[PDB]
Amino acid sequence: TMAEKFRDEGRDVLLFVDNIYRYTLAGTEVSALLGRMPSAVGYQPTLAEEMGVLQERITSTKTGSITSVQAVYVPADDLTDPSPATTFAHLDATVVLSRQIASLGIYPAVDPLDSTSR
Amino acid sequence: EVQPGNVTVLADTAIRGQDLDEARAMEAKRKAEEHISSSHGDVDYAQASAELAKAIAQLRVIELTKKAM
Repeated sequence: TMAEKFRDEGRDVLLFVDNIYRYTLAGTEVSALLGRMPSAVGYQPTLAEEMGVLQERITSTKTGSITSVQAVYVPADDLTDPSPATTFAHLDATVVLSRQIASLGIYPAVDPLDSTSR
Repeated sequence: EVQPGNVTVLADTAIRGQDLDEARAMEAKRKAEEHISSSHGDVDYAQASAELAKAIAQLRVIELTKKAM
């Protein structure tokens, strides 16, 4: 919301989100208590909609632009877990870090065979 | 060579002359020049190597066990 305001004021903004995975982990923690049948790996049934309804409003527009960098934790280093898998579609440039490189002392540990950009 | 106490015959394996060794030398000049290479006769190593190449193909083990390398 604070970002959208500066955007609509005509300005251009930088939005850094430190870990967007926690936004869906907090949804998963609460889902079962809200009485909703679990889904693929225990995730809330509304995972993709909860994630889209946020990431669709963090965008640039004709009246201003938001430039955003988002860290995305992948659990158990499984790049196919539903939460990263459903997040991949919402980003223009995706940089994929890996433990097998960081264990070589090669920092930054970007994996050049998985990073891409529109 | 019959030395004082020991006579030794240094036989050779094949007939030798000049009409022949020159034929062999021309053939070798010819093989190198034509870029002709023959196969070895090791029908065992060939089968071993082929089974080893086929077993190791598309194995992708290192992408799967996270060996850092």
